[PDB]
Amino acid sequence: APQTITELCSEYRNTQIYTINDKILSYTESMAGKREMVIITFKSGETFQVEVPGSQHIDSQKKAIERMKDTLRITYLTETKIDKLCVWNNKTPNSIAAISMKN
Amino acid sequence: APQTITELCSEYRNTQIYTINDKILSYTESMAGKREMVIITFKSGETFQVEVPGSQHIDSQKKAIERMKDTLRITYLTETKIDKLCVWNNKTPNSIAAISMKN
Amino acid sequence: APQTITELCSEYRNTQIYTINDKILSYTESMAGKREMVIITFKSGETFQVEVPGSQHIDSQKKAIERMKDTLRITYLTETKIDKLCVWNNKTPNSIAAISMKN
Amino acid sequence: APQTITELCSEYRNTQIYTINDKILSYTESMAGKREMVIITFKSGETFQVEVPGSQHIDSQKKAIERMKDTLRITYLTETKIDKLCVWNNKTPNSIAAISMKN
Amino acid sequence: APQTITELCSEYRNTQIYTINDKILSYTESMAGKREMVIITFKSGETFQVEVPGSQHIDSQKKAIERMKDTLRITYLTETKIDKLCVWNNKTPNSIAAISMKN
Ligand SMILES: Nc1ccc(O[C@H]2O[C@H](CO)[C@H](O)[C@H](O)[C@H]2O)cc1
Ligand SMILES: Nc1ccc(O[C@H]2O[C@H](CO)[C@H](O)[C@H](O)[C@H]2O)cc1
Ligand SMILES: Nc1ccc(O[C@H]2O[C@H](CO)[C@H](O)[C@H](O)[C@H]2O)cc1
Ligand SMILES: Nc1ccc(O[C@H]2O[C@H](CO)[C@H](O)[C@H](O)[C@H]2O)cc1
Ligand SMILES: Nc1ccc(O[C@H]2O[C@H](CO)[C@H](O)[C@H](O)[C@H]2O)cc1
Repeated sequence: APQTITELCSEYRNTQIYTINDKILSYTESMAGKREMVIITFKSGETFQVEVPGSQHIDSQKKAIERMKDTLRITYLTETKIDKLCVWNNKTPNSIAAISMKN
Repeated sequence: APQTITELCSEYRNTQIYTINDKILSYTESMAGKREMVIITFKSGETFQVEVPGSQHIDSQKKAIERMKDTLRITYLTETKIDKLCVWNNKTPNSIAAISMKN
Repeated sequence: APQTITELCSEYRNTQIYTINDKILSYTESMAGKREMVIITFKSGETFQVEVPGSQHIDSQKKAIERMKDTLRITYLTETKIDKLCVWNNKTPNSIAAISMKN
Repeated sequence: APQTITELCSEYRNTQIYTINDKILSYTESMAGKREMVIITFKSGETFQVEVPGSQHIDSQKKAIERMKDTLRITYLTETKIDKLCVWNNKTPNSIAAISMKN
Repeated sequence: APQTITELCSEYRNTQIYTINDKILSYTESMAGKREMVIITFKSGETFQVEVPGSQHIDSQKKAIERMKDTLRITYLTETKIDKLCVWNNKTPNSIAAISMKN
């Protein structure tokens, strides 16, 4: 299995690593129909989303998707610094695939 | 996908943005039958609810409804400031569709 | 939909409001068969429970019962002050229907 | 229903109350097959477990088992003082049936 | 049932104990398809993973795998020191079977 987020990210096309090194500036969560998602922004001006579960997600990703949103909420509330985000760049906002945090 | 809560809110009928910019004043949670819900209030005098799951909700919203309630509880307990709320105004109290929080 | 704990409590047959205005003194949790419940007490001596799921409960209450127990634990662990509790008074300990907290 | 952990514990066979009055010394969690459990210890030299789910458990206990493990973890991480433990003494280490915390 | 992580670790093949006595240096979480996992690192330079659920896991481990990931996130966020890890050494990075922490 991959040993670092970069290793993991390099396994998928249409992805790139954003080296955030910062806490989340804003957290947005929606339970509106067809828009059950989370959006986060940073002081850098970058915006990212955890996508609404859909056709392109495999079954195994369902729990992971819910975990990622849990992670973003607690990271926001605790002001925990995010190191890097591996994101798909074929979506707007860019779509979160993986996250890493360094202490 | 929407980039902000304002963009997200604009996609729906009967919704509107309430700029809160304040922490929750009161949190109420009910496990009484047909009233399995959460009610939040602000010192401005505005009251909002996360609705009891009903037939208007689609399947993808079920986990989202539970998430929103989780978020309100931790937001209240931590005295975290809420920036905006996108709410359905055809319900009383106004029904929460989405929330945004900024540091 | 109800806008306060008193309003939802008043919808009921055999309930009453308890003004607590205090943090929880003790928290008890059981995973023993047929006694899967939570019991909390206050310095006043008053004792309450979140009942074991049973035939008197409608299906939509199942998830809410688990949420209420989650709330009581984090409320206890954070020493958060409870405002009021709506309880069904035909059970001992008095059975929690709803909880409210303000700060 | 029972008013206290001691009253609840007495409703069962092969159980007894351990007065701990102390925070958890160590926490051990396993996801190894057939050993999916939690083990805790105290400065007193006592060791306890939340058993691996099995035939001895009834359906209503499944979520309760998961809840107890959640409680032990958060109790350990917050250095929360445990009052009493109701344990089954026909298992080694003794098996947790209920827990109480007082502040 | 085993009384310590050492006793537990010894019941499986291809495992070994890693004495850590340190907080997690980095935490990585992925929701990418086929890579739904968590990777943790320590200042020692060691790297461990919670494997993607697969054919090597039995039913009972599914909830345990998700719990382990929950434990790693909260342990990382709280800078809690990890005492030891029981890992399967037939995977790269070494795969977490159990974890222990002492206060
Ligand atoms: N095998 C494979 C092929 C495509 C792929 O990406 C697609 O799915 C992702 C969600 O899983 C993102 O939505 C991304 O934007 C989509 O383009 C991921 C894996
Ligand atoms: N397609 C579609 C489906 C539902 C809908 O709104 C209804 O459901 C909302 C929750 O989903 C709110 O309860 C709102 O008050 C209702 O009016 C609008 C459009
Ligand atoms: N119409 C109606 C519905 C429920 C009701 O309360 C019953 O259910 C409660 C939990 O839902 C408590 O268990 C209470 O002790 C029971 O008496 C009373 C009237
Ligand atoms: N009806 C009933 C049946 C068994 C019982 O105890 C058994 O199950 C417990 C788990 O629930 C503990 O594992 C205990 O060690 C076992 O002896 C209690 C009540
Ligand atoms: N009975 C039995 C047989 C094999 C076994 O190990 C395999 O599964 C583990 C997770 O369950 C790890 O993935 C390990 O690396 C695999 O080798 C565990 C138990």
